Amino acid sequence: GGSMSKTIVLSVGEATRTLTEIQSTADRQIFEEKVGPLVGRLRLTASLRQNGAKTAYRVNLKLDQADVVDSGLPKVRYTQVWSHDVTIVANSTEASRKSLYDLTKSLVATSQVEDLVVNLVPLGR
Amino acid sequence: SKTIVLSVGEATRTLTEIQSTADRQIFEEKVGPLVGRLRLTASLRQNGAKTAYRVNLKLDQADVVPKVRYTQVWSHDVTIVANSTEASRKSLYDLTKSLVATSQVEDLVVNLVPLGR
Repeated sequence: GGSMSKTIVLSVGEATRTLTEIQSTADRQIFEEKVGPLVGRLRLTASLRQNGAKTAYRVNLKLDQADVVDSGLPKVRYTQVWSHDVTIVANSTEASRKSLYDLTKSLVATSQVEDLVVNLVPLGR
Repeated sequence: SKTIVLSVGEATRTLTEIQSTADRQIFEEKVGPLVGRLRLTASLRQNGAKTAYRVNLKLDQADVVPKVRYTQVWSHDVTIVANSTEASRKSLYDLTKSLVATSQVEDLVVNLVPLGR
């Protein structure tokens, strides 16, 4: 009984990738895509902690994408990472937090950021 | 005078390159009060072993009241393996774009609600 395991669903068009919570502790959450062998599953680690002064919060998200050798028993060849570090001020307005979010969503969505990550092309056109 | 343009609905936010060195650039929204203009800082470095690239992007958003009362920051640290496939880098990108776009990530940043439903 009780709640099912928590998920977050990523959409790429009609396609979806579901990441399921596998750990929730004082220090962090870990979500994994429960598809394929265990080695090399897509991982998202998340934490939310107040700073020492209790004037801000720090959100950390770490997306770990392992690459697995095609043949033989599963082994990680390499791992690539995209992590986020978000500083949210405790006396901030909702509109300011929503703006930071909206602008970051837009930034990440740009073809420029895509070309930076995929082709190492510097920003600016 | 190179730019990157961010769209939030029908609002357009144009960031203009104001500084650029060997592997670090600063873009600024050249509008509004001189103080606390939206800023994006980007850099690219190789790791010590020359086996990966590190991309950093830092969006700094000041809240101005002549005086910045506070600054909120959303930084990205991307580790790109030198001998990776294009498909793997594209996937890392596509998964991250989708992740940031989720209502869950909005609720985390705006409302401090942890991920997972």
